[PDB]
Amino acid sequence: DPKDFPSELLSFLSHAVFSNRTLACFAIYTTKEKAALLYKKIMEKYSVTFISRHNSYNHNILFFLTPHRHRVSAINNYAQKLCTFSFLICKGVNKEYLMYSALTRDPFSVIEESLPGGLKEHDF
Amino acid sequence: VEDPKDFPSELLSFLSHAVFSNRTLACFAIYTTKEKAALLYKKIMEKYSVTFISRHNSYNHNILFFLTPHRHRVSAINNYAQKLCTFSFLICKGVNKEYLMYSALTRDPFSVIEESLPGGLKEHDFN
Repeated sequence: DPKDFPSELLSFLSHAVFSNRTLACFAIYTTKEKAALLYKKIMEKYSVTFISRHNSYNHNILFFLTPHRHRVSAINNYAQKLCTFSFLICKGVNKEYLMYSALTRDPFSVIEESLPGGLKEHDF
Repeated sequence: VEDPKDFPSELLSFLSHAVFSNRTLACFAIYTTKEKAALLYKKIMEKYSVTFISRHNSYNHNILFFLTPHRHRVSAINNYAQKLCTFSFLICKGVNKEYLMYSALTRDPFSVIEESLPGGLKEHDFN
């Protein structure tokens, strides 16, 4: 199992998962089956402004923007505990538009998302 | 409504209700939500190297039915399944009457959603 996000995405993320800094943009790296489940569950739980699910290195990345702010560890506590089997990396996204954009391009691709083409820069 | 407390009434006579027994079996069923069942279909298939697995509609939830190549205690299968995900209900019992249980799971009010062999199980596959 991966221990972190793919290397080409790291610079877009916050790496202190127990930070007290609240954010609205998060990513989750997990298996494709866990991601497919969580796509729906996270969308409902947090009434997300946007969520997308992507292919990444034989697994999946979820990218989402919530309307209200949360700590990374609160999002993780919800997501990680739904299904604890296998891996799940949950980090805040600092560079929101660049992260999503990279996730739509080789070596990544969009599987499904809640708004075709994603959000614009000013939405973040 | 409350989550199911047991398998549907149609199926109870085919199951072992002695879930703590030391007896080992090679046919099991799980009653859980459709979302959990879809994930467990793959995870049980892999974990127990199943010889057969099927997922069925049951009263707006799902039942998994599976055969294993080697025997296991029901408590071992339950422990594995319960610990995968925590949300919503999950009931795991051994199956005494293998073909009768599967057959019933393919007919009103039950139906096959997916299964691991096309065309499923037949009566003379067992004796």
